[PDB]
Amino acid sequence: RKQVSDGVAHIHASFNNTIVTITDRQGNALGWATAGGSGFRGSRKSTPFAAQVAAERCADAVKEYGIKNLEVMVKGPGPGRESTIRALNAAGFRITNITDVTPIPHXGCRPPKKRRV
Amino acid sequence: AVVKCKPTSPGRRHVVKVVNPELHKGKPFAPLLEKNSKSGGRNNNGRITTRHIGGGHKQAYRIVDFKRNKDGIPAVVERLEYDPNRSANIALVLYKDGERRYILAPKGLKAGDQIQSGVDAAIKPGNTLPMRNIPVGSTVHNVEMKPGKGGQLARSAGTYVQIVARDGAYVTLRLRSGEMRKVEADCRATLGEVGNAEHMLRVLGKAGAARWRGVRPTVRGTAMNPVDHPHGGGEGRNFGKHPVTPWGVQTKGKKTRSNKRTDKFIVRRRS
Amino acid sequence: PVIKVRENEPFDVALRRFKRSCEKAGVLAEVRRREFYEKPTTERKRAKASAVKRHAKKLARENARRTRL
Amino acid sequence: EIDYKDIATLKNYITESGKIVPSRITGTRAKYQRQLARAIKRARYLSLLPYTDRH
Amino acid sequence: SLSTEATAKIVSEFGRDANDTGSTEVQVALLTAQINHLQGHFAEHKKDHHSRRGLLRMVSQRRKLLDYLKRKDVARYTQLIERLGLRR
Amino acid sequence: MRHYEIVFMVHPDQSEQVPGMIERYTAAITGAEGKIHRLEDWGRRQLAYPINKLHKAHYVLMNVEAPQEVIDELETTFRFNDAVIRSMVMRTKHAVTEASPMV
RNA sequence: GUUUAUUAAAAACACAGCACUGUGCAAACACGAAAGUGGACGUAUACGGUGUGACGCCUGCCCGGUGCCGGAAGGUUAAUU
RNA sequence: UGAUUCAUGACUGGGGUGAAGUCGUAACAAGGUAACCGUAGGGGAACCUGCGGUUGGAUC
RNA sequence: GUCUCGUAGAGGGGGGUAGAAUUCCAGGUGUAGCGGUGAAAUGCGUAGAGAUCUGGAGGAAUACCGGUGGCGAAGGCGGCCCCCUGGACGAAGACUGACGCUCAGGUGCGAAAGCGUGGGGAGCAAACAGGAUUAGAUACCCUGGUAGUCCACGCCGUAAACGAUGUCGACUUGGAGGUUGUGCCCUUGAGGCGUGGCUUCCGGAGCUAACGCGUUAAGUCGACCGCCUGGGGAGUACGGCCGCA
Ligand SMILES: [Cu+]
Ligand SMILES: [K+]
Ligand SMILES: [K+]
Ligand SMILES: [K+]
Ligand SMILES: [K+]
Ligand SMILES: [K+]
Ligand SMILES: [K+]
Ligand SMILES: [K+]
Ligand SMILES: [K+]
Ligand SMILES: [K+]
Ligand SMILES: [K+]
Ligand SMILES: [K+]
Ligand SMILES: [K+]
Ligand SMILES: [K+]
Ligand SMILES: [K+]
Ligand SMILES: [K+]
Ligand SMILES: [K+]
Ligand SMILES: [K+]
Ligand SMILES: [K+]
Ligand SMILES: [K+]
Ligand SMILES: [K+]
Ligand SMILES: [K+]
Ligand SMILES: [K+]
Ligand SMILES: [K+]
Ligand SMILES: [K+]
Ligand SMILES: [K+]
Ligand SMILES: [K+]
Ligand SMILES: [K+]
Ligand SMILES: [K+]
Ligand SMILES: [K+]
Ligand SMILES: [K+]
Ligand SMILES: [K+]
Ligand SMILES: [K+]
Ligand SMILES: [K+]
Ligand SMILES: [Mg+2]
Ligand SMILES: [Mg+2]
Ligand SMILES: [Mg+2]
Ligand SMILES: [Mg+2]
Ligand SMILES: [Mg+2]
Ligand SMILES: [Mg+2]
Ligand SMILES: [Mg+2]
Ligand SMILES: [Mg+2]
Ligand SMILES: [Mg+2]
Ligand SMILES: [Mg+2]
Ligand SMILES: [Mg+2]
Ligand SMILES: [Mg+2]
Ligand SMILES: [Mg+2]
Ligand SMILES: [Mg+2]
Ligand SMILES: [Mg+2]
Ligand SMILES: [Mg+2]
Ligand SMILES: [Mg+2]
Ligand SMILES: [Mg+2]
Ligand SMILES: [Mg+2]
Ligand SMILES: [Mg+2]
Ligand SMILES: [Mg+2]
Ligand SMILES: [Mg+2]
Ligand SMILES: [Mg+2]
Ligand SMILES: [Mg+2]
Ligand SMILES: [Mg+2]
Ligand SMILES: [Mg+2]
Ligand SMILES: [Mg+2]
Ligand SMILES: [Mg+2]
Ligand SMILES: [Mg+2]
Ligand SMILES: [Mg+2]
Ligand SMILES: [Mg+2]
Ligand SMILES: [Mg+2]
Ligand SMILES: [Mg+2]
Ligand SMILES: [Mg+2]
Ligand SMILES: [Mg+2]
Ligand SMILES: [Mg+2]
Ligand SMILES: [Mg+2]
Ligand SMILES: [Mg+2]
Ligand SMILES: [Mg+2]
Ligand SMILES: [Mg+2]
Ligand SMILES: [Mg+2]
Ligand SMILES: [Mg+2]
Repeated sequence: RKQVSDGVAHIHASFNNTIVTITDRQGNALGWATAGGSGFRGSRKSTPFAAQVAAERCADAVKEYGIKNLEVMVKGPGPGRESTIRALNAAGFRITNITDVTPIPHXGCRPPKKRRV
Repeated sequence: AVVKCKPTSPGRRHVVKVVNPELHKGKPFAPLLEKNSKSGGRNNNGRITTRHIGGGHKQAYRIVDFKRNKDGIPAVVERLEYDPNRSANIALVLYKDGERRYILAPKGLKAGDQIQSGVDAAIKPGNTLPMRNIPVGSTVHNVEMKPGKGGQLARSAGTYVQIVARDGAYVTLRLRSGEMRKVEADCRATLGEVGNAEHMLRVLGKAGAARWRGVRPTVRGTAMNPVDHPHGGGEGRNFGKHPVTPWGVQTKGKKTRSNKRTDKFIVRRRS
Repeated sequence: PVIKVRENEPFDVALRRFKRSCEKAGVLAEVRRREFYEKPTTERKRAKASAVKRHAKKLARENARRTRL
Repeated sequence: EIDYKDIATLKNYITESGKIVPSRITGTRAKYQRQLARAIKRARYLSLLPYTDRH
Repeated sequence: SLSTEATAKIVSEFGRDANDTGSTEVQVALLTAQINHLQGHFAEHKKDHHSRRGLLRMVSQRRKLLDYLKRKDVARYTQLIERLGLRR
Repeated sequence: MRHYEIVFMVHPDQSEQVPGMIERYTAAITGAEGKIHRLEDWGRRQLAYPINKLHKAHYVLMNVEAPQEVIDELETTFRFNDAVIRSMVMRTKHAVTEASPMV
């Protein structure tokens, strides 16, 4: 209920889904939306359009806080890397910063075995 | 060294000895000896209160300095010795002022080494300090639980404790059991590990070797009659019941700690 | 890739700059190659094949630059 | 000789994210590229240079 | 592993002069010094197979030089093995 | 008798103890017939990344020629000194006396 | 090695070895209205309980039932009020 | 009392040949999960799976 | 073959340390999904997951540099720092004086898996379980997951352990590169002229059944060793030796 006006949008763009979480600058979440939760399943859930719809829903969920400025942190290789940012800019927020925070081990743990399809 | 006996008799085929050619071969230091006669596991009502104890070799008690509070005066290790009373070896040490004491022997300690205790002692194996003055992450043994009470934790051969953290008046310790335990930082501890780590590799090899150590035979409850043990009975080998002690308490996982007074110091149980 | 949108900079320009910086950093290819474990023999085989292909293509280009169609 | 304390020189051979730039891009000789990599790793350890740009 | 000073001392002690670095006695003495010195290294590092290969090469080279010296001049060979404390 | 380059970083709250530590370490080196080729105090610098939640540290650089025993003792002192947050000892081919790029 | 003193000496009991499990020390546990005592002037490479029974090669599937261990959002529920 | 050699033995192990009956389709094309080597575990069967190795892999 | 000066190098053994990331634990914000696939389901989540921030524990591996790049007898070796230590190469000399080459038997080293004892265990993952697919699916796919992978010591002694090419030496047209030394010259630098070591690709003569090899030979010769003699049975049986198996 307290005004913030300075938030951070975290995009978790995986191959199967997009999770958009808007927090304040201290990392406390204010609202979230996901492509899977915005009425998309299966092959439709992992599209840029579903990610854009999720970004719009997250903006609507955080509308009460009166956020004006947004930093953006994108993590993952998923197809919803840029549609979410485009929707966030179209929703009226002022995109101040954009940063990639995809984790990269510096070697790290052994990955799962290759799939034989 | 760990030495396998040759099978010249069935009772020697499986024997494995721990042979240390550094222990003193002569007699112990007499002024630090006391007699200690045997109990057979019986209390002052004359009743057996711990089963399976009796006989075995006569043993003199060595007075061991677990407090390590003779501060500021260096001592030199004179010799290592066998102590029948414990798994660890002990070391006879001579202080500069001419006083002799027994200490638990840390791993690596040998005759001629120098040791010291107190707040200003060097961080070296065999030296004793309050844990307030020992670096976090260190390995220590013979750890006090109350300042000035004397060492009580990690005394058995090969054992040690890890100082994992230090917060305010307390340190957190990883014990050999796996428990994480808070202890006052004013409690003392000796640097290093208790020696004689090979102790657990010995193999007794025959029944008599347990009898030499004062251990009497265990009789299985399922080998008894019902009047004797909840497990007893049966025409043939029968069981059909949840395993219990001779007094009826479940004995395969049921927990028995109940100490609300000391619960506040257990950061994390061993499991 | 840290792209700070400067004043009076359009969002489309900022997005294109971010995309270019990500492509130059090559994070996507790194993630894709780290998704599953590659046996060391497989990695060596792939590196050798890429080097052989590059050299053979360069030689073929050199030969084809001196002929008429 | 490359000095791990020569931060100004070393910064020419790292990217914006802090990665070591390939010698095929910088035009550096191989023998000096190896010294550059060693110096950069030492500087990273001494915290004169960052491991990653997310610092 | 041998230092310059130790090498020069061995050369002076076993050669005709300080320039006699090539004599069989000098070579054998130098190899003996290196082998004895490495004994301590391999007492501590029992799994240093790669270095031990170089040590075994010194041993074989010394054996071949000694056999050559024995074939050529028996008296020099006897004096050298006595001085160096070698069984053969 | 080998040549070493020693860089150690002090917690900024203990910056006032830095001259004392420098004097003690140089005295320890010179006691065992050691030489100090170079000694620089870089003061407080901003760290490229946080260390123990800090963001600045007091840097000291030395170039000495000392026996291995005293070098090992110095490393032990660094390890057990709570003020020194990070140190680094390197061998150098020769003595270094010229001014570093920091100064 | 032990055993039914007095019809059973054995394939029974024990046994070194193995495993599960309890136990952070005023230990668990046991004798005891209690004070205390044994465990132990021991301290997890230690001590108790249980099963198996040198050694060699081994020890597969089932947690639905009974027990033990963990959980605590909900339902039900004692004295009390 | 041993050694060696020949014959023989309920039963049992795999092998070859013939013939094609039952069960699948492992390999040859990228053989439809690239194949193969050593090893280990599993499976009516060809085989499958893990770990390292090879190219005597198609496409790129 | 020895000595002197120097050079490059993931060569080996021991110890320490750094940052990224995964998992787990605790707490803050927050709310209905997460995860997975070709599509699903099993699984996880209102007992508050997933997401995000903070702190802690722990193991394993070292992004970028990085390269038909380097080192090593082969097997193999990759963050940084120290300690111990093996080999190679180059320039001028000085020294010894055939001290050499090869090697049955012997001995040593020898990936991964596996074995023994004691530790450790994050991630991965034989076996195993469930969900799918299918006619079936003891698989391929999914969700989990134990040995094992890690450490110390010992054993095992095998791999398409391959260049499917034994070691040593001499000789025989060329081109373009990589890497690492060193000499001389100039207008002094991505400079020019040489001379060594190792290495990649192409190709001449010659060789070869052909494919191809081609001064790093599969060309022309010498020294010594190992090995083959139609396919299957079979690298199997029996016997010996070795091994805990
Ligand atoms: Cu109730
Ligand atoms: K004892
Ligand atoms: K028994
Ligand atoms: K019974
Ligand atoms: K019975
Ligand atoms: K009976
Ligand atoms: K320190
Ligand atoms: K009898
Ligand atoms: K009996
Ligand atoms: K037990
Ligand atoms: K046996
Ligand atoms: K046996
Ligand atoms: K059950
Ligand atoms: K059950
Ligand atoms: K209740
Ligand atoms: K016969
Ligand atoms: K017969
Ligand atoms: K197949
Ligand atoms: K194939
Ligand atoms: K296989
Ligand atoms: K079947
Ligand atoms: K070296
Ligand atoms: K390391
Ligand atoms: K020979
Ligand atoms: K193990
Ligand atoms: K593990
Ligand atoms: K898995
Ligand atoms: K080792
Ligand atoms: K084997
Ligand atoms: K190959
Ligand atoms: K060259
Ligand atoms: K040159
Ligand atoms: K063997
Ligand atoms: K075994
Ligand atoms: Mg997956
Ligand atoms: Mg298919
Ligand atoms: Mg009485
Ligand atoms: Mg008992
Ligand atoms: Mg006793
Ligand atoms: Mg027993
Ligand atoms: Mg009976
Ligand atoms: Mg009863
Ligand atoms: Mg019966
Ligand atoms: Mg029954
Ligand atoms: Mg009962
Ligand atoms: Mg030499
Ligand atoms: Mg009797
Ligand atoms: Mg009778
Ligand atoms: Mg009788
Ligand atoms: Mg008591
Ligand atoms: Mg009591
Ligand atoms: Mg008592
Ligand atoms: Mg039995
Ligand atoms: Mg259940
Ligand atoms: Mg319960
Ligand atoms: Mg086949
Ligand atoms: Mg097929
Ligand atoms: Mg198929
Ligand atoms: Mg196939
Ligand atoms: Mg075979
Ligand atoms: Mg299987
Ligand atoms: Mg753990
Ligand atoms: Mg060297
Ligand atoms: Mg041979
Ligand atoms: Mg292995
Ligand atoms: Mg097994
Ligand atoms: Mg093992
Ligand atoms: Mg595990
Ligand atoms: Mg799986
Ligand atoms: Mg073979
Ligand atoms: Mg290989
Ligand atoms: Mg072959
Ligand atoms: Mg080479
Ligand atoms: Mg060619
Ligand atoms: Mg031919
Ligand atoms: Mg065979």
